[PDB]
Amino acid sequence: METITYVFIFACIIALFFFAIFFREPPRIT
Amino acid sequence: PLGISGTFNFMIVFQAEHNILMHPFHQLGVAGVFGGALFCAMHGSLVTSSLIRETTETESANYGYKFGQEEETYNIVAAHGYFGRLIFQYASFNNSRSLHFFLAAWPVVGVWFAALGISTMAFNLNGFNFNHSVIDAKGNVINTWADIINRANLGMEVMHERNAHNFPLDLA
Amino acid sequence: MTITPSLKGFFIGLLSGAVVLGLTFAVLIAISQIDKVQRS
Amino acid sequence: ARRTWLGDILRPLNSEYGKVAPGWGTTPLMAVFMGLFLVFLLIILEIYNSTLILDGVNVSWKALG
Amino acid sequence: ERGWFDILDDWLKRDRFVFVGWSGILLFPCAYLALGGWLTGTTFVTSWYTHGLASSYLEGCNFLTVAVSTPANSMGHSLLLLWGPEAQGDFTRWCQLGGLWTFIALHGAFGLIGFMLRQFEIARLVGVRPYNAIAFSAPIAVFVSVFLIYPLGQSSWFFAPSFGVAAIFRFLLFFQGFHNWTLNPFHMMGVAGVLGGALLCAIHGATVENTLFQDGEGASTFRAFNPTQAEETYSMVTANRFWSQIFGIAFSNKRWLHFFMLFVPVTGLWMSAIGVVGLALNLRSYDFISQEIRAAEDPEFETFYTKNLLLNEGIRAWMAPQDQPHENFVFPEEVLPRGNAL
Amino acid sequence: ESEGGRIPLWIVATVAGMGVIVIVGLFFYGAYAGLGSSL
Amino acid sequence: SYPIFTVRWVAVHTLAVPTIFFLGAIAAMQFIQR
Amino acid sequence: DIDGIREPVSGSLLYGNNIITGAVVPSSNAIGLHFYPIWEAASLDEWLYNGGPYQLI
Amino acid sequence: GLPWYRVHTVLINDPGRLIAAHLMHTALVAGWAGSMALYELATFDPSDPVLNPMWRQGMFVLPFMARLGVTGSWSGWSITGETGIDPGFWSFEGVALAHIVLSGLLFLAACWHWVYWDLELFRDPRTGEPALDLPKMFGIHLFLAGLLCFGFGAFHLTGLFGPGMWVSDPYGLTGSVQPVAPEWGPDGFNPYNPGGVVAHHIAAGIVGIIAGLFHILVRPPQRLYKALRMGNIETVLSSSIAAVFFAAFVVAGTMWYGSATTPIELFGPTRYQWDSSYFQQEINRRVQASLASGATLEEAWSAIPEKLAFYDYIGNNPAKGGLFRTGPMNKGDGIAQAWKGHAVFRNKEGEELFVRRMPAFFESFPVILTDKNGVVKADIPFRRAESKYSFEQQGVTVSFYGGELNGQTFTDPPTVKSYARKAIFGEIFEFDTETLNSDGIFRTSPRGWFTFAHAVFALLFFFGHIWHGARTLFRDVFSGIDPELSPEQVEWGFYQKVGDVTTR
Amino acid sequence: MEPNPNRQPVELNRTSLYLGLLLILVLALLFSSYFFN
Amino acid sequence: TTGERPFSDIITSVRYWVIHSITIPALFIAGWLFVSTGLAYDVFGTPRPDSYYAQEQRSIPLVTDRFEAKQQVETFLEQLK
Ligand code: CLA
Ligand code: CLA
Ligand code: CLA
Ligand code: CLA
Ligand SMILES: CCCCCCCCCCCCCCCC(=O)OC[C@H](COP(=O)(O)OC[C@@H](O)CO)OC(=O)CCCCCCCCCCCCCCC
Ligand SMILES: CC1=C(/C=C/C(C)=C/C=C/C(C)=C/C=C/C=C(C)/C=C/C=C(C)/C=C/C2=C(C)CCCC2(C)C)C(C)(C)CCC1
Ligand SMILES: CC1=C(/C=C/C(C)=C/C=C/C(C)=C/C=C/C=C(C)/C=C/C=C(C)/C=C/C2=C(C)CCCC2(C)C)C(C)(C)CCC1
Ligand SMILES: CC1=C(/C=C/C(C)=C/C=C/C(C)=C/C=C/C=C(C)/C=C/C=C(C)/C=C/C2=C(C)CCCC2(C)C)C(C)(C)CCC1
Ligand SMILES: CCCCCCCS[C@@H]1O[C@H](CO)[C@@H](O)[C@H](O)[C@H]1O
Ligand code: OEX
Ligand SMILES: [Ca+2]
Ligand SMILES: [Cl-]
Ligand SMILES: [Cl-]
Ligand SMILES: [Fe+2]
Ligand SMILES: [Mg+2]
Ligand SMILES: [Mg+2]
Repeated sequence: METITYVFIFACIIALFFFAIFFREPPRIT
Repeated sequence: PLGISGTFNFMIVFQAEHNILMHPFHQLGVAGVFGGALFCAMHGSLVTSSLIRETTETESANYGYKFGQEEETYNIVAAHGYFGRLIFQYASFNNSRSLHFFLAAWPVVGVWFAALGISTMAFNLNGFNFNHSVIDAKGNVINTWADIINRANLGMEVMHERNAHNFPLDLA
Repeated sequence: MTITPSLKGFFIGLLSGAVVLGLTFAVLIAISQIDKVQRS
Repeated sequence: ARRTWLGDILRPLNSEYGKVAPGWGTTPLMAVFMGLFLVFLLIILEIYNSTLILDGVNVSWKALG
Repeated sequence: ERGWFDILDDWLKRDRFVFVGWSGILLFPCAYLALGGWLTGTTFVTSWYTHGLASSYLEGCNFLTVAVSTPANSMGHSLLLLWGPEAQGDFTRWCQLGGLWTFIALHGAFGLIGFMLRQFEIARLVGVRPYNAIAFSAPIAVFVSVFLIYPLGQSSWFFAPSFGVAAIFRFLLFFQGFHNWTLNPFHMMGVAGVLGGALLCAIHGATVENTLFQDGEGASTFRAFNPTQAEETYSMVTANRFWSQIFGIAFSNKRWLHFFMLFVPVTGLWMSAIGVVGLALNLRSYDFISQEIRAAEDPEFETFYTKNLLLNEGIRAWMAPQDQPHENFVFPEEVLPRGNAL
Repeated sequence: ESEGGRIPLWIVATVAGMGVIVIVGLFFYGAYAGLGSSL
Repeated sequence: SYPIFTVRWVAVHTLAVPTIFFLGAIAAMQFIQR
Repeated sequence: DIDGIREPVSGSLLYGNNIITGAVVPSSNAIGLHFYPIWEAASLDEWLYNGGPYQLI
Repeated sequence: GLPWYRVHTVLINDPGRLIAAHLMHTALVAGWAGSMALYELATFDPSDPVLNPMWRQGMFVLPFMARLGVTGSWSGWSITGETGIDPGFWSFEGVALAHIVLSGLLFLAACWHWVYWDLELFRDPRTGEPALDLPKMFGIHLFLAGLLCFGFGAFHLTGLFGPGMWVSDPYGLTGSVQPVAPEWGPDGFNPYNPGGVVAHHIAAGIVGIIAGLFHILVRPPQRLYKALRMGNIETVLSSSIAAVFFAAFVVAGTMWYGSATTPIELFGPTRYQWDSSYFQQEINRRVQASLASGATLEEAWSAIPEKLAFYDYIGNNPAKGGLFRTGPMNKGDGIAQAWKGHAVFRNKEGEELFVRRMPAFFESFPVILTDKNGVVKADIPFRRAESKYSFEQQGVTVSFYGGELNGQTFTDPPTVKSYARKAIFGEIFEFDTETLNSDGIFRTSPRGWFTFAHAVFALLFFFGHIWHGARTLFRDVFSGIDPELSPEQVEWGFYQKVGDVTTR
Repeated sequence: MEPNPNRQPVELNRTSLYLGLLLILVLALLFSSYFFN
Repeated sequence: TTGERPFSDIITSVRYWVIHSITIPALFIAGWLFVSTGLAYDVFGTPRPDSYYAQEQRSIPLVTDRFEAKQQVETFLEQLK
């Protein structure tokens, strides 16, 4: 259970990186 | 080691073996990161202090800046007016370029000395050794805080890798 | 009265602090009054 | 806004918003109380710290006992 | 209306080389005495009677080894006032008992309050927001936690940090060996805020300097800035593209960026302070119970965590007799923990 | 008499700087001799 | 044209006067032998 | 076996570590500065005992 | 819209909803206290106040109930170990039920104050704008606080109309709830004198009534009203948070050092009692009085109360815990069952030897035995090859006086060493480690946990004070600085007085 | 009742979601070892 | 500009150096003699090299009584001679 929990959190962080990069709010100039 | 506790092990053994705390390059490194943190907070606080009113109380001040706007978003004259009075005038930067260069240089140079500390203790030029440097009129050793450090270091030295040494000196 | 040596010390500390602060304020007030800001 | 029986009774207690006495008013009297309070705190602090030691005042579990 | 208070207020707030203010009345004496006490002690004053140590230039120490050392453990948490029951007005005895330590710690504490009041007072006068004062709450929380709260939870001021370069190093190593402080997640958050802050300092300074607009003909580019100019001196749009492409994300909002630069190191310091408050009570992150259960039962089970505790046990046994002289420890050679040969 | 500029600033800097080097040097000398020398 | 005794003057000398006295003291210390 | 004394140190989560104790453990003192790619080991089991992942990483 | 960290700002100009939110916080807190008390009652074992008191069991609210006179359960037991006691309604259970009912009533009042927010009472009669007259509110509330404080002191603590408060002897052996008379002399400021807690409440209460009346009847000076922004409710938040961090540091300190309001029977002993061998010295005193009166050594040691011996054990020192070592002290060393008796070590020459005790700093400590003069006579060696003080070499034996092992002597080295290892912790106890699957690792008491939480929250509230104080005094620039800020206001020398345009 | 004029909409932008999720996930990664002990 | 004379004017003036060519060496010499005369040891209670231990003693004179600490230090000092 411990190992699963660590790996799960890490894998969520990795997914977050993906969304934060590729599915960011695009920066728009005025 | 590639790990959190492993990192601490490396640090404690390095201290035992090189007295890194007493090495001026690690000291420069500390000045580099404590100072980088200080100046980071200082820069952040001073620019944040001086943001120009562009928003109301029920919105984030962040909406007062638009990506790519031409006009600066804080008043550097006000920030300098502040900081120059906090200390005295000529201790504060009124040139943004000079400020931002200092912000780069301080941590970078300090961390280069940190790196060079490790890279030169790699060839066992170690921290300052003032073990028994203070002696009384008879020749009794009068400890200083260096000697207390030394006792801690000895603890680390004698316990580390407890089954690996067969001979009296740890030469590498 | 039962004034122990440490109560006497306490009074000495209190008096000393009051003198330091008293003199500090006396001097600052005096200077402020001598050297006034020019106004509208 | 809604009137109620109790709100009517209490009305005067929330009717002087902004009301002030002129200039410095009682500020000097306040300052005297604040100084006396600073000294009170210092006394109790120094008693607890054993910097001020008074007859009949044993700062220990063996106080009473 | 035009009274002495207002006249004094005028004088205190004149625009002069060194601003004074109302805050100055607290800040200047306290800062001067803390600094002066440190210089006085490191230059002339021993730690023989409190620690069994030489600690001054006078006795032969150098800049790295001098210190104003804490009072003896037997003083407990005495304020150690010059006119107090220990020194009884005798300046020499006061120095020998460690009175300069509480002198420096307490004038230093009030001095810091004065400095933060100054930050507020000046901000108010110039008409800026008081975020610099807000940020300085971190140094205050560190000073108060380490120099006051920590020893107050312990037996005495003896165990606070002594004011000295080597003395502070000893304090770090004490915390490793006795508290396993590296293991503490509050210290780890500290580390991340300090190193993160240093990172942000470096990277923001370098980014601005490398996205500058050409605003002059000079190859040395500092003169091409005017404090009063309206326009940004560097390109946020180019900076943003660069980092988006190198690292994947980038700042797009300058107000956010500079707020984050406050938040990171300030939050880190505040976390480290919380940990030290726990260490005041020996409430450590010393152990992982699961690790210890396994290792006790299985003599083949070894991690870097177990290795570090062996180091800690060495530190404690080898340093305690000289570092804690009031305990009169005598540890026979035969009890000292040692590995093979060394 | 007290006219600013009579002693050039580059000379003041050089002499002051040399003074700093001398006193700091004395301090390093002292690390090897007398108290604190280990001898 | 300029005053001599200012807050700045006081601040400078509160540091500078002791600093030179101290540097003289520490200089002398370099000649102390056990 | 970080120290080359046949005293293996556990670094991985599945072998009893948490995030704080875990590590990829340095290659063996027996190896020293020798280059220890996968293909210098007789097997992955040996490669693993001797701390081959460290060098690769 | 509003950022997440500002959502509650909607209440700043809405007194009715502010009252509602305050009511809901108060409901939550009182619900907590009721729930906490219920959980404690469902886990607390009242069967052994001597070796299994509340502070060994992770009890946090139980001791607060007991400090003020709640000592009995409806089930018939009392925390002093009495049976067949009738506590009336105000048992631990009745207090818990009262808190839960209170919670409910407060929740309902919140609902009403939320719905019916727009009351005329909350409007300034001159402007029609929402307004609170905070200076007069302060007077009203201070007067109330004073009445209550006075009443608590004069009726509850004295026993004149109420139960009194927990008091004990200097060694925490005979504690009970008693009426306490005020101490009006200087010893009233001794933190360890209960009579001063009474005199405090009586006197501060009277001061609060008087100052309350003042604050109701006399308006603030204009100069103070403007300086402290007394029209802005956030100034009250700033100063209130300051008062609260002060109070929180004070209760952390008095919990850590001990006082008449942090008694050791409720919270556990202090670290300082171990440091100074407070209990050991008294035990030794008692034994020596017994020997002088003509008792045998067995008799003398047998006369020591188990409860006294148990305080002279480092497992009860609150500075021996860990931040993530969770739960009751019993989860570590186990549930204490019995004193083994006093261990006397002797070498083959028959000299008494003394085990060096573990200081609280140390997670582990060597085993070293000295004669009465501090000379080393025996140890457990680490390296054996040059050992000269081993128990085998020195023929170290251990004999027990008092407790379960009274009259017994052990000579086999493994057993004598085992007892020496335990003697570093002070007096030796038999523990039940099975019932809770105890892991053998020390945990702190409620004295420790309370001190930690309060010191931490105190320090965090300092940031709260700074922050809300800043927001108050800088309200005008909190969306940013003057877009029209003249360079002259920040240019050196343009104004004689910084920021004063009348001084060009 | 007549509506309350003190109501304000609340916002959390995407970047703030991501920052917040990172904070929470990394805090959990850090504190989880201690919670398991 | 805040009203005071520029430092660079001051330290390049002859009158500054007439004054400070006296006061600076005077202070430095006074500090020197504070040590060389032994006065520093007496003011601050710092042991001279011959005053850490009595001739045959190898025990640190540690203060162990808070309220008698002054007298303990005094007794330690008596033990030297
Ligand atoms: C803002 C300036 C300032 C502040 C905040 C402090 C603060 C402090 N100093 Mg420092 N100090 C200062 C300036 C300051 N100092 C200056 C300028 C000097 C050089 C003279 C010193 C020299 C000095 C020494 C030598 C020592 C201290 C010490 C102290 C501490 C204890 C002070 C105390 O108990 O006072 C108590 C007094 C007051 C708080 C004043 C209260 C005044 C009230 C409000 C008025 C009532 C007075 C009353 C009428 C008197 C009648 C008594 C009568 C019945 C006999 C405290 C940290 C001690 C220390 O650090 O020990 C470790 C110590 O030994 N200080
Ligand atoms: C002042 C608050 C306080 C204190 C001092 C105590 C004290 C105690 N409680 Mg109680 N309790 C409390 C509040 C408190 N409680 C509350 C609010 C609840 C409801 C949740 C409980 C419910 C409760 C239960 C169910 C039990 C206890 C028990 C206990 C005992 C064991 C405590 C323990 O193991 O802590 C362990 C403490 C920690 C591990 C420290 C946690 C530190 C956190 C995780 C830090 C968070 C960091 C943060 C995320 C970082 C932000 C960073 C960001 C800003 C950048 C002890 C007497 C136990 C007992 O023995 O009962 C008989 C027990 O079973 N209590
Ligand atoms: C009586 C105490 C108290 C009160 C009534 C308030 C009230 C307020 N504060 Mg302040 N503040 C306090 C103490 C207090 N503060 C303390 C101690 C600190 C330091 C930690 C702060 C630091 C602080 C900052 C930095 C900010 C505020 C802001 C605010 C305002 C908006 C709050 C909001 O919408 O949060 C909404 C909060 C959430 C939606 C979730 C918060 C979750 C927390 C972080 C974790 C869980 C908390 C847990 C449930 C609480 C347990 C209780 C605890 C005591 C143990 C509001 C007027 C804001 C402001 O000024 O707006 C203009 C603002 O930016 N406060
Ligand atoms: C770093 C510390 C610090 C800082 C920068 C501030 C800053 C502020 N406070 Mg806070 N405050 C503090 C600590 C601090 N506070 C402490 C420790 C308390 C006691 C609980 C308070 C209680 C407090 C209240 C009740 C109020 C403020 C207010 C304010 C604001 C206006 C300025 C003011 O009133 O200063 C106050 C002055 C000081 C902090 C300096 C005091 C110096 C003392 C008197 C020296 C004492 C020397 C001592 C006697 C020596 C003996 C020591 C002993 C150990 C021997 C500003 C945001 C006001 C506000 O928010 O307005 C909107 C407000 O109403 N503060
Ligand atoms: C031994 C120490 C060696 C370090 C030397 C290098 C220092 C500066 C480099 C930091 C880089 C940060 C990241 C890029 C940041 C960046 O982009 O900077 C850019 C910045 C300005 O760019 P410019 O184009 O205007 O000027 C550089 C050239 O184009 C020439 O005009 O560069 C400088 O200002 C250079 C200053 C050189 C002055 C000579 C070296 C001075 C030594 C300072 C250190 C003293 C050491 C004390 C140790 C105790
Ligand atoms: C404590 C006390 C007090 C006070 C005191 C004081 C206030 C003092 C001061 C003092 C001082 C004020 C001192 C000073 C000193 C100084 C010094 C000693 C310095 C040194 C320096 C150096 C050494 C430098 C070096 C350098 C340079 C120059 C540059 C760069 C490089 C270097 C860093 C190398 C009183 C009486 C109240 C009371 C009682 C106690
Ligand atoms: C200004 C300045 C400063 C200072 C500086 C200094 C202090 C400098 C010094 C300088 C110097 C002081 C220099 C010198 C030089 C010299 C030389 C360069 C020489 C040469 C010589 C030779 C080459 C010789 C040879 C010989 C031989 C080989 C043999 C025999 C003969 C003879 C001896 C001739 C400062 C940083 C503060 C600030 C900024 C500016
Ligand atoms: C409605 C009503 C009722 C009922 C009511 C009830 C049944 C209530 C309950 C209530 C309750 C049952 C409440 C509770 C509460 C609780 C709370 C409020 C808690 C909190 C918690 C917290 C806040 C935590 C925190 C933390 C954690 C989690 C971990 C560690 C750290 C800390 C401590 C921070 C009746 C029938 C009377 C009728 C009338 C009406
Ligand atoms: C004659 C018996 C030899 C063994 C001596 C046992 C030391 S005392 C022993 O200590 C344990 C903790 O380690 C407790 O859990 C247990 O209750 C207790 O009997
Ligand atoms: O391995 Mn890792 O640490 Ca470098 O020193 Mn030799 O070797 Mn081992 O001992 Mn010490
Ligand atoms: Ca078990
Ligand atoms: Cl190791
Ligand atoms: Cl070897
Ligand atoms: Fe910037
Ligand atoms: Mg020398
Ligand atoms: Mg000689």
